[PDB]
Amino acid sequence: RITTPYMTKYERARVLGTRALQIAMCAPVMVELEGETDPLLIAMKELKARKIPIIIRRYLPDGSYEDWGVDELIIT
Amino acid sequence: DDEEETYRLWKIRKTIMQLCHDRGYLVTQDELDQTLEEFKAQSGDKPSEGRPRRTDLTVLVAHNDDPTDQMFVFFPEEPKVGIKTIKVYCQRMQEENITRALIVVQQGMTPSAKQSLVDMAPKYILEQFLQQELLINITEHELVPEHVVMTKEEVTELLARYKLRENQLPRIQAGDPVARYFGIKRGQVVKIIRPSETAGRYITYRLVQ
Amino acid sequence: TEFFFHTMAGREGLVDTAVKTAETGYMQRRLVKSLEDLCSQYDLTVRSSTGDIIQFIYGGDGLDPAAMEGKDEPLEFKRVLDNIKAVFPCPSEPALSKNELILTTESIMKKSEFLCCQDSFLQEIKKFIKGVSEKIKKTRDKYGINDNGTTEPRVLYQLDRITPTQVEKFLETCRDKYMRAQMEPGSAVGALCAQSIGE
Amino acid sequence: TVAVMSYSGYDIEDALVLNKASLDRGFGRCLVYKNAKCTLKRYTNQTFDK
Amino acid sequence: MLLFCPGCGNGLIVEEGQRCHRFACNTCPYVHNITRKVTNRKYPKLKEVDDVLG
Amino acid sequence: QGRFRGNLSGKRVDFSGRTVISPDPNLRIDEVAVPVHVAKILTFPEKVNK
Amino acid sequence: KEDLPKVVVQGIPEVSRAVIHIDEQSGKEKYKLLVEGDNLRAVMATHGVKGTRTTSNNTYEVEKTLGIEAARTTIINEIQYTMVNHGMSIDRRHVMLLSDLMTYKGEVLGITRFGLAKMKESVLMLASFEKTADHLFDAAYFGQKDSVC
Amino acid sequence: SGSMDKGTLGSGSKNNIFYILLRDWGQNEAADAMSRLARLAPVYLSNRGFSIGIGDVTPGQGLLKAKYELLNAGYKKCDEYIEALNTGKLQQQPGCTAE
Ligand SMILES: [Zn+2]
Repeated sequence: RITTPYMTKYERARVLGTRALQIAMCAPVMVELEGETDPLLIAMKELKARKIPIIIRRYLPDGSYEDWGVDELIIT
Repeated sequence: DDEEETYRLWKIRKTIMQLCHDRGYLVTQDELDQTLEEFKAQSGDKPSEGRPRRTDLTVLVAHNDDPTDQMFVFFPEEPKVGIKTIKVYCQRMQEENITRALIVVQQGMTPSAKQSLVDMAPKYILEQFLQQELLINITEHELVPEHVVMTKEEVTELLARYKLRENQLPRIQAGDPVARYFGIKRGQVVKIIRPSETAGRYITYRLVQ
Repeated sequence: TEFFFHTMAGREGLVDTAVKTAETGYMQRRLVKSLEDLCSQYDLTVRSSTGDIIQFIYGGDGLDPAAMEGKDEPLEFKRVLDNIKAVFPCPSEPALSKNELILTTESIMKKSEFLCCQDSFLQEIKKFIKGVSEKIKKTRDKYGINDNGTTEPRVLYQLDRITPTQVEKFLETCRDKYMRAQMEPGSAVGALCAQSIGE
Repeated sequence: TVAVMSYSGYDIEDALVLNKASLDRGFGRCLVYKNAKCTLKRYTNQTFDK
Repeated sequence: MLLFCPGCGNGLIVEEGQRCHRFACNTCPYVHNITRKVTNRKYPKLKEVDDVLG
Repeated sequence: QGRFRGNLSGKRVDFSGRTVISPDPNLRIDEVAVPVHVAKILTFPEKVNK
Repeated sequence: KEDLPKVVVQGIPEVSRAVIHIDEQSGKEKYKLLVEGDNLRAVMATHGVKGTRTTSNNTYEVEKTLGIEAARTTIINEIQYTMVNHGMSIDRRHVMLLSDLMTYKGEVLGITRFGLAKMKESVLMLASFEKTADHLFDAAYFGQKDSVC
Repeated sequence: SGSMDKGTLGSGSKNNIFYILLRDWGQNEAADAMSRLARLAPVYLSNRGFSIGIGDVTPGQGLLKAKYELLNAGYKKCDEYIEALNTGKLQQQPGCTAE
């Protein structure tokens, strides 16, 4: 709860890549794509819709951890 | 001579007073703001001024910590201090029951004398200082930021807030000019306040190591 | 002779650039190999690979050099205020006086979303607000503008026209920009510094 | 017949625009000749590459 | 200055004899007693007053 | 050309090409043109999905 | 006669040439001293010199005289001045981070192979940068385990 | 008001229109504006015509006269300085020799 509430570009990229890989590996879609044959485009649509079932686990340098949802974080 | 030597002595005395005030010893405002006129009234000639005895100070006491603690300052007259002078100062401090001492050398310290002073005793803490360095106060320099030795409580608060250890803080050598000016030992922490280009200040911390 | 001297100067420049290429290549290699270990953590502390902290906060404030709008400054308050006034013109709202502007600024800055912001940025905002309010006061004293809003020539209000809606929009935009221009954890700040010093 | 001017913005940085009809009428036609050499040598034994 | 022996031509050094300082060689008994004052000025170039820059 | 500098820090990869560049303002800043010849050679592994 | 004319009678032996620079600001024309020497302590200790506003270009001397923070500030200012002389500007944060990485151990350490080994610890990195075989054999002798951080 | 140039459309420093667009309305708007500029400027430039010739660099009569007068004055002053240095005493600037 102490870190920045904004979702960084690195987190955006990693989440989009992981979701695109999962979709290319026959993962279920939660946005009802309309003729999108590109897993990266599908992942971007899911990110814009705020329906990606991924939780970022931010680790502090000391060892503590904190969970942040994609729908909970702020996007740009 | 007789005009620049007295000025150097006055400036060194004022620098020592400022150093004692920064460290926390008891020093009055009159001694802090001591003018060249008063220094002349005390002694206006080089042969009349006494470097080894007339310039020594024994009233410096840590009023904030404990009035019993006493700190002494020696001003050797010879350019190079010898083992005999070091032993004389050591036995004088033993007789007077004093632990902390400073030695304001005139030109330098021989290697043997330096080693002896380093390995004198854990309880007798003697710090060497060159007059060429003391002629100018390091704290008043524009490049040198403001340093404050933090207490154990402040260090514990910092460590608890940042979830860090002692070895993880930026190191600063004990032989640093500011380190010797403040008389900080191994394990202590100093907070440094750097005035940014704006009206703000950047707070950092350094561990003596 | 003139052509020969020009050719001499040209060859001098060519050899200078040739030496510069290799010299800067070596310098950049060294700088990158030296600074490739630092990175921005989530606790706003730049640390090396071994865990040692190089800075408790990047640059003393923690702003992104790539997102720096002003000359080594986060925002240009004058430009931001002009853009806000031009983007959101409220013709159905009256102007604000010095006292009203200061009051609304103090009431809006004391909200919760402004507590997490740095103190230096809030002080700069207060200074800019005070400056613009003093300018408005001087303009109104010069042109006999009354704060009651009953002056017959309404064009005088167009000299320095400000509304609480525009004030709130300006404050929110400044806060959002200052929050988005901060150092994002995980960036190879050391490598970025090495490249920006090598180029 | 070169004309110094900007045309279609396809000559931004030191680039130039050629004429399709000029290139078709033989302008700039080049020929690249390459050589492919082969050797059929006799070894120590009484045998040869064929 | 640099003096040489008219006999052989080697360099002469200044030494002290039994009566007065004298020039003598290290390779022959030739000597030369000093009668009057002898000087060798060099006139080293003095440091000019470096004026202000700007 | 060592193992640390020549084979670990900088090494050669596949699925890459090298070609001369030419100006074309009709494309966006975030777009780049690729020739058909290099496109038919550089392939991408796509996984068959629904 | 050979070595007498080269004996110092007044001044600091380290100082070689001191000149009087003048700033002609419309408010007032002021004077300052520009010394092409390598001794800041003596220049500050000399009489009539305002030691509180004395700067030097030698980072090692600044460190040994006024401390590690003074060395950091001098490095930052010198880098900024050298970069501005060429008309190109760089954000101060880059030079600040560079100076901090150089002076986070209490001593100004360079970016060369001698100043990088004292800061870093990765045996693999030290071997890949320079002195490959030497560093590898030293690590094999010391039995130092290198992490993957 | 004003005409566009490198100071506003170039990559020199801040105050660029594309920079303001990027910092105000995101990256897509700036990219679209840059694409529109790159697609519009060439068409207008080609329809208007922009060429350079020898007449665009040839000098004028007044220019040649001024150049001749300036060269004469400079050569005269240089000869005067050379004479003052060789025969006589020349004013020596501070911090440097006569040469
Ligand atoms: Zn002889």
